[PDB]
Amino acid sequence: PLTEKDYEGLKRVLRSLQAHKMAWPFLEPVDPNDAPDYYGVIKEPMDLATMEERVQRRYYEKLTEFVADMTKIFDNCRYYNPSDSPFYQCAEVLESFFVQKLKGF
Ligand SMILES: CN(C)CCCOc1ccc(-c2cc(NCCCn3cccn3)nc(S(C)(=O)=O)n2)cc1
Repeated sequence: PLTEKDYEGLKRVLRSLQAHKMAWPFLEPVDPNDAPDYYGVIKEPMDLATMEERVQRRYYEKLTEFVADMTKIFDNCRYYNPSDSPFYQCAEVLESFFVQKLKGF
Protein backbone atom coordinates (compact mmCIF):
# COMPACT_ATOMS: atom_id res chain seq x y z
CA PRO A 1 0.00 0.00 0.00
CA LEU A 2 0.98 3.64 0.56
CA THR A 3 4.09 4.26 2.67
CA GLU A 4 5.04 7.40 4.58
CA LYS A 5 7.45 8.17 1.75
CA ASP A 6 4.51 7.82 -0.64
CA TYR A 7 2.50 10.24 1.48
CA GLU A 8 5.33 12.78 1.31
CA GLY A 9 4.93 12.61 -2.46
CA LEU A 10 1.15 12.97 -2.26
CA LYS A 11 1.53 16.10 -0.15
CA ARG A 12 4.05 17.58 -2.60
CA VAL A 13 1.71 16.95 -5.54
CA LEU A 14 -1.22 18.48 -3.65
CA ARG A 15 0.84 21.54 -2.68
CA SER A 16 1.95 22.03 -6.29
CA LEU A 17 -1.68 22.10 -7.42
CA GLN A 18 -2.77 24.38 -4.56
CA ALA A 19 -0.06 26.90 -5.58
CA HIS A 20 -1.06 26.85 -9.26
CA LYS A 21 -2.66 30.05 -10.51
CA MET A 22 -5.57 28.13 -12.07
CA ALA A 23 -6.41 26.12 -8.93
CA TRP A 24 -8.33 28.96 -7.27
CA PRO A 25 -11.88 27.59 -7.98
CA PHE A 26 -10.89 24.25 -6.41
CA LEU A 27 -9.12 25.26 -3.18
CA GLU A 28 -12.18 24.98 -0.92
CA PRO A 29 -15.63 23.35 -1.02
CA VAL A 30 -17.94 25.26 -3.34
CA ASP A 31 -19.92 28.01 -1.64
CA PRO A 32 -23.48 27.76 -3.04
CA ASN A 33 -23.52 31.57 -3.36
CA ASP A 34 -20.67 31.22 -5.88
CA ALA A 35 -22.35 28.51 -7.98
CA PRO A 36 -26.14 28.53 -8.34
CA ASP A 37 -27.71 25.10 -7.81
CA TYR A 38 -24.22 23.56 -7.58
CA TYR A 39 -25.26 20.91 -5.06
CA GLY A 40 -28.39 20.16 -7.07
CA VAL A 41 -26.18 19.33 -10.05
CA ILE A 42 -23.08 17.76 -8.48
CA LYS A 43 -23.82 14.68 -6.38
CA GLU A 44 -20.25 13.96 -5.18
CA PRO A 45 -18.36 17.19 -4.48
CA MET A 46 -14.61 17.27 -3.92
CA ASP A 47 -12.04 20.01 -3.41
CA LEU A 48 -8.36 20.41 -2.60
CA ALA A 49 -8.89 21.31 1.07
CA THR A 50 -10.88 18.11 1.57
CA MET A 51 -8.05 16.21 -0.13
CA GLU A 52 -5.55 17.91 2.17
CA GLU A 53 -7.51 16.75 5.21
CA ARG A 54 -7.57 13.20 3.80
CA VAL A 55 -3.80 13.25 3.17
CA GLN A 56 -3.11 14.50 6.70
CA ARG A 57 -5.38 11.83 8.23
CA ARG A 58 -3.82 9.04 6.10
CA TYR A 59 -7.26 8.32 4.61
CA TYR A 60 -5.93 6.85 1.35
CA GLU A 61 -4.84 3.21 1.16
CA LYS A 62 -3.90 3.23 -2.53
CA LEU A 63 -2.62 5.80 -5.01
CA THR A 64 -5.68 5.09 -7.19
CA GLU A 65 -7.92 6.48 -4.43
CA PHE A 66 -5.97 9.75 -4.29
CA VAL A 67 -6.10 10.05 -8.08
CA ALA A 68 -9.84 9.32 -8.09
CA ASP A 69 -10.54 12.21 -5.70
CA MET A 70 -8.46 14.60 -7.80
CA THR A 71 -10.18 13.46 -11.00
CA LYS A 72 -13.57 14.07 -9.36
CA ILE A 73 -12.65 17.75 -8.88
CA PHE A 74 -11.98 18.14 -12.59
CA ASP A 75 -14.91 16.00 -13.77
CA ASN A 76 -17.35 17.89 -11.52
CA CYS A 77 -16.12 21.22 -12.88
CA ARG A 78 -16.47 20.16 -16.52
CA TYR A 79 -19.92 18.70 -15.83
CA TYR A 80 -21.24 21.82 -14.07
CA ASN A 81 -19.70 24.41 -16.45
CA PRO A 82 -19.94 24.86 -20.22
CA SER A 83 -16.80 24.20 -22.20
CA ASP A 84 -16.26 27.89 -23.02
CA SER A 85 -16.28 28.81 -19.31
CA PRO A 86 -13.03 30.00 -17.74
CA PHE A 87 -13.78 27.55 -14.92
CA TYR A 88 -13.89 24.63 -17.36
CA GLN A 89 -10.57 25.74 -18.80
CA CYS A 90 -9.07 25.85 -15.29
CA ALA A 91 -9.87 22.14 -15.00
CA GLU A 92 -8.34 21.38 -18.40
CA VAL A 93 -5.08 23.17 -17.56
CA LEU A 94 -4.81 21.87 -14.01
CA GLU A 95 -5.59 18.25 -14.93
CA SER A 96 -2.85 18.31 -17.57
CA PHE A 97 -0.46 19.65 -14.92
CA PHE A 98 -1.60 17.00 -12.42
CA VAL A 99 -1.21 14.11 -14.86
CA GLN A 100 2.32 15.25 -15.69
CA LYS A 101 3.18 15.48 -11.98
CA LEU A 102 1.86 11.94 -11.44
CA LYS A 103 4.37 10.60 -13.97
CA GLY A 104 7.10 11.67 -11.53
CA PHE A 105 6.15 8.78 -9.24
C1 LIG B 1 -16.84 34.26 -2.11
N1 LIG B 1 -16.33 32.89 -2.18
C2 LIG B 1 -16.56 32.22 -0.90
C3 LIG B 1 -14.88 32.87 -2.47
C4 LIG B 1 -14.53 33.76 -3.67
C5 LIG B 1 -14.96 33.22 -5.04
O1 LIG B 1 -14.62 31.83 -5.10
C6 LIG B 1 -15.20 31.09 -6.15
C7 LIG B 1 -14.92 29.74 -6.19
C8 LIG B 1 -15.46 28.94 -7.19
C9 LIG B 1 -16.30 29.50 -8.15
C10 LIG B 1 -16.80 28.62 -9.19
C11 LIG B 1 -17.75 28.98 -10.12
C12 LIG B 1 -18.12 28.04 -11.12
N2 LIG B 1 -19.13 28.33 -12.15
C13 LIG B 1 -19.55 29.76 -12.37
C14 LIG B 1 -20.78 30.05 -11.47
C15 LIG B 1 -21.23 31.51 -11.65
N3 LIG B 1 -20.09 32.42 -11.37
C16 LIG B 1 -19.39 33.07 -12.31
C17 LIG B 1 -18.44 33.81 -11.66
C18 LIG B 1 -18.59 33.61 -10.30
N4 LIG B 1 -19.62 32.74 -10.13
N5 LIG B 1 -17.59 26.86 -11.14
C19 LIG B 1 -16.69 26.59 -10.22
S1 LIG B 1 -15.96 24.95 -10.33
C20 LIG B 1 -15.47 24.47 -8.62
O2 LIG B 1 -16.86 23.98 -10.97
O3 LIG B 1 -14.73 25.09 -11.12
N6 LIG B 1 -16.28 27.40 -9.26
C21 LIG B 1 -16.56 30.87 -8.12
C22 LIG B 1 -16.03 31.68 -7.11
